[PDB]
Amino acid sequence: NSAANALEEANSIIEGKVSSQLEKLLEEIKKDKKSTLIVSETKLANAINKLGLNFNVVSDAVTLDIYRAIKEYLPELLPGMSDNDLSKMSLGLAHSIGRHKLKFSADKVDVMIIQAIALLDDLDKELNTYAMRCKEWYGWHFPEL
Amino acid sequence: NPKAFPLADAALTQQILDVVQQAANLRQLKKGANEATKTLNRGISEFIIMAADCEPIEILLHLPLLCEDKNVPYVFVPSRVALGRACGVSRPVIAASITTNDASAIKTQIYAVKDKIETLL
Amino acid sequence: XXXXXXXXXSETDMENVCVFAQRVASLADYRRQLYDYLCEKMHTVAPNLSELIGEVIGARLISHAGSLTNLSKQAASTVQILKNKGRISRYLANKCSMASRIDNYSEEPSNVFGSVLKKQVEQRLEFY
Amino acid sequence: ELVGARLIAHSGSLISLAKSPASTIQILGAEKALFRALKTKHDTPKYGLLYHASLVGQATGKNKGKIARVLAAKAAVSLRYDALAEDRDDSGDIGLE
Amino acid sequence: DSNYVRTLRQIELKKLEKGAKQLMFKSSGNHTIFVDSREKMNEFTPEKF
Amino acid sequence: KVVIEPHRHAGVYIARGKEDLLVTKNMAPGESVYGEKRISVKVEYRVWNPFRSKLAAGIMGGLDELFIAPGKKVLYLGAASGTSVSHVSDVVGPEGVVYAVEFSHRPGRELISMAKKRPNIIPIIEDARHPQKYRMLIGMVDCVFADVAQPDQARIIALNSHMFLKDQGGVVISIKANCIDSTVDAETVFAREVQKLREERIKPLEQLTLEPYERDHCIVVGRYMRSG
Amino acid sequence: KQHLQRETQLKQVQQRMDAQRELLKKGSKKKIVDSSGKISFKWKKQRKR
RNA sequence: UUGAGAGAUACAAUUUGGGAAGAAAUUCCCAGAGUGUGUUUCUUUUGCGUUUAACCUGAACAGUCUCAUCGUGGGCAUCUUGCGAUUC
RNA sequence: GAGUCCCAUAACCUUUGUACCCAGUGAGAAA
RNA sequence: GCGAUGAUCUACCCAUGGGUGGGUACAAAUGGCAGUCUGACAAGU
Repeated sequence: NSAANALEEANSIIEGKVSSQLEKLLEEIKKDKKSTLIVSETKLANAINKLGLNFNVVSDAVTLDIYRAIKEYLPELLPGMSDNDLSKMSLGLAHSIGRHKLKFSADKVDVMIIQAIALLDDLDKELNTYAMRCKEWYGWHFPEL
Repeated sequence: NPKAFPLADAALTQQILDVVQQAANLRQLKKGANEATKTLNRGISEFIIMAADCEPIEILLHLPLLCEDKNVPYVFVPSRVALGRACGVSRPVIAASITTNDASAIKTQIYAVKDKIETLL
Repeated sequence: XXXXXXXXXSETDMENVCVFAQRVASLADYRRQLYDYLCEKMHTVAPNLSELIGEVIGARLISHAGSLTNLSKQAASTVQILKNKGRISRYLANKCSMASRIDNYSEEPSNVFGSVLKKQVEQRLEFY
Repeated sequence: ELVGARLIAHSGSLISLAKSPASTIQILGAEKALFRALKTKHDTPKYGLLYHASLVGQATGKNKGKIARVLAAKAAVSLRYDALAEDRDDSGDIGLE
Repeated sequence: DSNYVRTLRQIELKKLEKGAKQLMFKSSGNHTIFVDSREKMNEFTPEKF
Repeated sequence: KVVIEPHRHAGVYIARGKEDLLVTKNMAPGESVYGEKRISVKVEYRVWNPFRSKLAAGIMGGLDELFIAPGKKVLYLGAASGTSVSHVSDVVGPEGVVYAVEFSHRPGRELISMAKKRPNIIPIIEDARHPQKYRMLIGMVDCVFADVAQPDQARIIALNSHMFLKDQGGVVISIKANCIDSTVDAETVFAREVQKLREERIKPLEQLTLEPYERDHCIVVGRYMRSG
Repeated sequence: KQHLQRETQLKQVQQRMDAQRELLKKGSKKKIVDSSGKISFKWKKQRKR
């Protein structure tokens, strides 16, 4: 699921843990216990073996070329599931973990504040010239007020 | 991880507070956090000496941001009051700034302490 | 594009936009209401000027003169309004003068002469 | 909140205001009165944009300049605490003291 | 007197770095190209490469 | 008025008016991101000047094969506050996504706020010594340029380029001798660094001294073969 | 170049009254004299309260 | 006064190489390098004599009282003719 | 120590995108 | 089958096609004029 909170939770889990979608994918693809899988990181390889897999989990072996074959078919073999050009969804993902790894409290936008004052000063002159227009218009009927 | 970038040890703070003692003896050093910003914008700074135990430590953290654009050197000494006494003034100084003077008699000291805090960065 | 958004983001900002955008909506509702008051009150006051030229052009003519009587006080040549621009502009500049004449110096002016003067500028435009 | 907004609107970004020293904050409003007087060898203004601050309005005469120095130098300290904070409690306790 | 002189000095300093912004400085560095064989080492000519 | 001239490298131009400048076609119209001048000649442009961009000194000194191309993906190693990442976005167009990595928070706030405007750049805020920590994002970037100033420049390339780079790809790295040794000759430092890159399955093509803009700096380009 | 030669002339001008302005303040002044004739001022080591 | 190393190179030696015209040789735009004689800057190899130097520092300007700074007056145009600097 | 508002919350110039075309006369027209 | 209830007057060229000659309202400008004041004493006895 490409949810905003979930993919940020999945990316941090894919850096130091075993994700919920990865555990669900491991259970659905658990054909036989004598299966050898090469993980991306060596730490994720040990965590996959430590969790409920009971299979062979390989460390950072010569399968980096298999990772290259995975990323060369990342636009190609993705069409088995869904043919997509992943530029846009990686863009939304990378800004999401960047906004989350940074603290980035949303009130820290001073560009919003500076033209809010410029909107506030324009409100003062527009209300002044409208009050003067209502001053003489009713002053036609009632000049003393 | 720490408050800022480098904190001078026991040995470096001898020579870095020997020069600012001789600079104040010469009356060339400029003192204070706001006056250290003044000589940075002028571009007549030699190096900036901040303190590592300010209350709070944030109020002189603006100076490293004004440091790594004109590449002026900057260190941290572990006491405001020790920096305040090498400055030659009865009040604690959190940020001291040596000004450049080519016709100065502290020349061999002031370029010695320049290059060993280039290594400290 | 509503189901496929592609922009940035909060809550107090989002409340401030809709309060500001309600202010835009209340201003344009009031301006359109003032416009509907403008084309009916002046058409009561100066009907022959409203019939001859238009509701928005005659109203700017009164505001540029400063009063309705100063359109009638001025000559038909010195009034400036905003081969056709060399002839029909000066011919109309006469016509808005006598339309301002017949809308000022009566009490309750009828719109028959505005329609009559409309037929005169209709025949002149066909002559062009 | 209204005087401090006019400082941010004058300086631009929040971080560029913290990089301004205490004197720059004090004479942040009257650039016209300052740079004219600097180029003709006259006296600089002493208030700038800080005349509409509440504490400056409490002082009288010569005391208005003396407060505006202390207020802007404390505001420079307060702004440098603000523009770089990671452990900010959003209560402004350093501003209050 | 000190304020006026530094104001002219900072005017000329800011116009210097503004004057360095749109100016062009030609580079003459040690542009060196590595080679893998001695036969290509002595037959090299930049017009050929 | 201004006579225009495209460079040997595609996508970057030289504006030869009465004054002379190195200039790039804009992608964001009507927006400068650190106060830079421009020439509209129509298409609005944007200028470079090598005194803060270490890639621009490599362009201006004369680079034989700039592997940054107007349709190729670029890995920006060491994105110092977007001062040149915005420039390489203008030179590769909207075709290949340019990746920027960084550690510190002050460039990180400037990168994210400027990558909001620019959809070419995606910023990564994670350590560049751990390519597995952002392995979920990149597959064979078409070239990598490095501008890191941490003294394992050869390792931080060999960690990243061994599994994020296309075979027969190009690797660019900015190395300065003041970071790494600062007490010997600069040429022996760069001689040490090219044999450092030679051990990492990288054939070094060209090294250039960046003399009139950045003292004691360098740009190394070269090919990278047969892994990842 | 005229920007630079005006700026470094204004720097030497500013330093010559800035040493003069700091000469007037307080402290025990002492006029040292170089063997080449270049005068300066070295001060006492008194901590000003 | 040595042992080499690294260059800006001053004169010459056919070349090396892209372009043009040279039907046949030339020769031009040039880009350099290599060699000898130069002329050379710096690195080490080298032998003898010499263990002291250089700078800073402590209570280190001042009763012939000194130093600032603003003024004033007179010398030096046969020329410290005087810089926001110090002519005496 | 020390000139805010006399407006650097602006003024003027320059460079882009837009709109527009260079009062007054008085008797002539048309064929 | 005229008119004073206003007749007429108030740039180069593609054998009628647009810039240029240009001058004005305003929308902007991370364009300029344009560089952000001193820096250790004061107040009480």
